[PDB]
Amino acid sequence: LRWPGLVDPNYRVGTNDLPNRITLYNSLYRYNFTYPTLDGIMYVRSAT
Amino acid sequence: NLFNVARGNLYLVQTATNGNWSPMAPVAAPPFVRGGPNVRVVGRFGTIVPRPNGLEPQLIDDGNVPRDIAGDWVYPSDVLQVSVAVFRDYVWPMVKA
Repeated sequence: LRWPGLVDPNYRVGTNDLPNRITLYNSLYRYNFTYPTLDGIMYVRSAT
Repeated sequence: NLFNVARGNLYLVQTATNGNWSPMAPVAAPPFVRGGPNVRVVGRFGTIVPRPNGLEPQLIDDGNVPRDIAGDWVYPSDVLQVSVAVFRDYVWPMVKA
């Protein structure tokens, strides 16, 4: 019951079991995020 | 012109002449005038939007549309006072070539 991801063949990917038991082995995502650094050219409106 | 002031505008076109050249008294008509066919006026910022891997960077014309550099342009004098570092880096090589 703790390990339906490892043992059970009818396990759906992403299905937890949170209210009753802490399923001990799940299918997580791992995000390789990239954080951009903003550095641009600043202009100014001309005269007239 | 007696007091070293001059009327009119200024043209920056590549002219590889070998014979006579007279910059103050130009013979025939000027190449284009603001509002002519396929002549665009630069916007008041003089900004340039840089396009990515393999395209060409474009000026932002009168309005908000980005128009490409190689063609004709009407640079008002005020925009050139706040975009000379963007003039001399981008459009001025397309004047020389």
